[PDB]
Amino acid sequence: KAVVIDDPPLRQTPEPFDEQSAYNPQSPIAIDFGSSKLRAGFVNHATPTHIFPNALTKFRDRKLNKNFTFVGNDTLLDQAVRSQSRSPFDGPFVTNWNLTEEILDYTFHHLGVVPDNGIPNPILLTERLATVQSQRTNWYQILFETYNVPGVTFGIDSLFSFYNYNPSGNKTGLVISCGHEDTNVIPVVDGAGILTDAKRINWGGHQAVDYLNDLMALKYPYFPTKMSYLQYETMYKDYCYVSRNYDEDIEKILTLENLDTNDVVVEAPFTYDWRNSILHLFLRGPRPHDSENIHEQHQMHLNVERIRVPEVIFQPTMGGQDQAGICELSETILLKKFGSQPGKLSQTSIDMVNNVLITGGNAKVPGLKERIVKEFTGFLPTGTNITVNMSSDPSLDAWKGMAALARNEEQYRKTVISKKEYEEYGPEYIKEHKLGNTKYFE
Amino acid sequence: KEETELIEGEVVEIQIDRSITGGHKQGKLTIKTTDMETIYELGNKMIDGLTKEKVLAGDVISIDKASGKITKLGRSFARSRFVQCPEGELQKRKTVVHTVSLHE
Amino acid sequence: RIKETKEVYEGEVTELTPEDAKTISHVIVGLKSAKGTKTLRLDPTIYESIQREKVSIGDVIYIEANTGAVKRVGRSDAYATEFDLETEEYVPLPKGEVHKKKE
Amino acid sequence: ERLLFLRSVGERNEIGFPSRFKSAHYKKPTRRHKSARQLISDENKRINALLTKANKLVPKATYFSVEAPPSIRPAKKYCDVTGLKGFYKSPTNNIRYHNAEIYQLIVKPMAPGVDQEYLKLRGAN
Repeated sequence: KAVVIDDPPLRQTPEPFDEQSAYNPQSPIAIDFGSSKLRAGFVNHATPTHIFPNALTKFRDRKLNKNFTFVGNDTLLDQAVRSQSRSPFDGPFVTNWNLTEEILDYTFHHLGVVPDNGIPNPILLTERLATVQSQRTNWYQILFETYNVPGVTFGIDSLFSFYNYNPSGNKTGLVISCGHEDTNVIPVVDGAGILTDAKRINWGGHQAVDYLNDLMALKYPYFPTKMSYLQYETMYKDYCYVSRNYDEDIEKILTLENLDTNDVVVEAPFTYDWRNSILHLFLRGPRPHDSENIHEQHQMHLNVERIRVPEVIFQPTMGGQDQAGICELSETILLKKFGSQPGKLSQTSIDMVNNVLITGGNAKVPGLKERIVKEFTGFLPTGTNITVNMSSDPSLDAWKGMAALARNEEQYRKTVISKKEYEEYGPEYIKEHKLGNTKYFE
Repeated sequence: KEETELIEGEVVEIQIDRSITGGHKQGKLTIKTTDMETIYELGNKMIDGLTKEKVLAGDVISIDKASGKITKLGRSFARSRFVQCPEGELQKRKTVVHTVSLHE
Repeated sequence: RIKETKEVYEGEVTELTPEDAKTISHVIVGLKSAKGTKTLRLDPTIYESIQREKVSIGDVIYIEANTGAVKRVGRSDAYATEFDLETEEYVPLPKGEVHKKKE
Repeated sequence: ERLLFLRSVGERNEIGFPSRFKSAHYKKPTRRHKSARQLISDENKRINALLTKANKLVPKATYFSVEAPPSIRPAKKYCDVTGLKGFYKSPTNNIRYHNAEIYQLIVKPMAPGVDQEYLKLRGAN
């Protein structure tokens, strides 16, 4: 049969707000400022309380003549208000800040906070790796001026995931982060991220969904129905997996014995022989094609792209980026840096190999861990013990890193920026700790 | 029974490029059949194998990649021996059946 | 009846760095297979036999430890797209270990 | 009954201009557009200005150094239509293709302007 795909169903119930009686002005607030989703909550719980997409709408009511505002899960109430959702993020940075300020007001209201003269709670926050300082300057200008915050900490979400899975703060491992807009490989030595050797690949989930959109508009140019971003998102989430060997899987995926099991057909919503044709098997699969059928004219065949869309993070040159993959950067880090001659591993290299951690929201693709393990046995000396760990939900480990850092009171004060340091040092001053950024200069 | 992958078509045009010192040789070869046409980027040993046993335009040749032996089949029917242009795919996996006596 | 042991290294060459003591004292060869990599010190006679087969970086080779014979299988598949047309055959990586022991 | 339901979520989440959360002193500045492409350019202008100032102590960490370097191993060639292994490249429009059937069905009768958006996926335009 042919399955059908629609937009995801809307939320029947809106997001509730926390009780105001349980508020205290001493507990910090941990906010993960992610491009795809926003996670926030109080530190005393292990799991975050509020998770919603990072979007806002200025809904206008004709009979009221007012500009109503729907944020996050409030946008999951109408199809028109879901289609009009605008994210504050443009790429890997933040462009406009009024949307961010109104979103911050919304999540301050919904957390059950009764503040006066600004927010009385310290703020945990995320910052991207090697961020242009205009973004952190505007973050200071929001927080320390408008929100009257006592203390704000900056860090990287992958290092916070490493702290969550290694609470001692003195471990050594390799962090691979698969985010929405970038892919990062950061080595950690003695609990501190060596940011002079971290690497970034300009690819994420958004670029993979856009790759699927361009491929699918290319394969069938005469398709009548236009489908949205969410439909490409759900067939990316549903029928994409990482091949164990790409150079072997390509040469047999058009064989007739392979499309009997490894072919999925979906349907757009609306209301001499072909056995030797490679193009017919690529377009309409292993079945005969009825060109006069209305239902068969609304069908989408996924045979090659299931292993081709998630593969771009290993070969970035397919996506148009002249960068190396995760395997090549990991090989360079573990075999040519940190005092490791190629063919003779150092102790730091062995300790980094033994604690490889995968995190991020794009790590849910099946077959990623086994493929990474196979490559890691590929370029390492024989008998080297390789351990690769991945949580059940790697999209939430950064907030648990916030909770684990703010619970641990000893090294918490090494990262807090108070108001006094902000006024005395100005806005261009970086707290050089383990979980945060570093100075641009020596 | 053994199988060997072969390339056989008609040569359209050949470029040989030399540097200022001539240390590095770059080349491009355009070869076609009755069903397709393609352009190949040549390495150094392909360039030395085509300069030796001189191949011009309109020449029908057979190229073995794994052994480096190239044979001229003839000349194409182009007035502007004479062999017709090959057909089908340029890169054919062909099976040859060998018979060898025990004395050999 | 003689009882002998066959010892074979095979795989893709990753490092071939000779050094002089001109006379070379030793060469160090790094071999790579699908189950890991392994580096070896070599005597200069096997370096001469390596130079006999015109072995460069990326060639899958065959070294017998006791006899010292060197056989060049061919270039690896990872370097098969350096040119669109070349006179070099391409073989895949060995799926087993580099070290093999047999009585 | 449906159009009246969003009004309830509207009056539940309304915040007035005297906002209860931000501080008493506002001094809200004017905001430019500040597009995403512009930020990297003004960043490299800034570190280039600082490098020319310091040259006439030496920095090592910049935004070029974090970005992943290009690969050393040769890349894999793939068909631009099917995504299979690309053996041949057409000499007219430089589009890789798998076999003869794909060539005669797609590459030869193609309209112009579609070859650039073919090569856009791997960025070869």
